[PDB]
Amino acid sequence: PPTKPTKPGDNATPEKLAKYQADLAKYQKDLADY
Repeated sequence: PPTKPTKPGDNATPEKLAKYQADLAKYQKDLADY
């Protein structure tokens, strides 16, 4: 099972949240593959 993003997705800068969104995007992809 894909590793769930440990990065802050609640309280973080918009830029850093975007990075979280990119990771979460990867997670969704790998999750779908799972």
